[PDB]
Amino acid sequence: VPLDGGRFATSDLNDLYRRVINRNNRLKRLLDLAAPDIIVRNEKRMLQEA
Amino acid sequence: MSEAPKKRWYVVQAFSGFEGRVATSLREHIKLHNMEDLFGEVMVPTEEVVEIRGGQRRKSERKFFPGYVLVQMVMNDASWHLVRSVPRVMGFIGGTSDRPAPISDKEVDAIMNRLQQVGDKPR
Amino acid sequence: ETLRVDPTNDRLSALVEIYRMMRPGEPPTREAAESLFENLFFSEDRYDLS
DNA sequence: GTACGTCCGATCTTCGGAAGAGATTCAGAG
DNA sequence: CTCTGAATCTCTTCCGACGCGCCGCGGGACGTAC
RNA sequence: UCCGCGGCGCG
Repeated sequence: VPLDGGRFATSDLNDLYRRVINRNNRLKRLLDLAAPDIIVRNEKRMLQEA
Repeated sequence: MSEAPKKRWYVVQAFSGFEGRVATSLREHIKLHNMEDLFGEVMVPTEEVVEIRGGQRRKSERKFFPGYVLVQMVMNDASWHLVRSVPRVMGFIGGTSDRPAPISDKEVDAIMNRLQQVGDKPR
Repeated sequence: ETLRVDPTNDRLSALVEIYRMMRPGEPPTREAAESLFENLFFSEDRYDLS
């Protein structure tokens, strides 16, 4: 929903979904580069928490 | 030091956009605390793909993996406290909390021979 | 009996226990424990009674 | 002074009331 | 001494009226170009 | 522009 002015009144669902899909994108972009196992494990845990 | 181990790179995370700032802060902490033997070098991966058009021009700096820096420190308590003391840095990324987890030597070789080819198509 | 239940027997043991209790999950150090304890109830900056 | 891309470190104080799950314990017997 | 074992203590969750009327603030920070 | 938060008030 847009509010009075040049800004937008966003809902929490948009922010949560954006965070989740960004985390998934980073997950995808790290796997193909043979990233260190510790870092991929940590970011997998952080995606799980998200 | 007291032994002859490989002070291999260790994973430390920072806040995005401050990786160079965190590296400089660590370097100046090492300089002022006068404890330089326990530490080696701070290295952050980066890559350079140059494009002559498309908005951003003549340079494009990215990271192999963001929000993580590598430290040449060694297992002890003084260095652990020193790294914890720097701002904008949370706990280590390893196994158990008190003692972090190192990186495999072969995979360290993989990361370093990936790093040595960054100087491809120079000039 | 309050002292009898207590397993600590030295100032170092008490400092280690309080350091581990205040912030769990970190290697305890006697200097670190002393610094943490002195900064909790005996420092003008973070503690000040009116 | 004004668009714009990326992001997400100062560590919480003051209620019963019940219901339920899990850790503890000592009670007692073989 | 040792094994069950039923009872007890401790830790975690969900719950706490229902219709209005009025007013004010709301993604903020933060560096990075331009 | 229809949403959220907070505050005050009436039954």
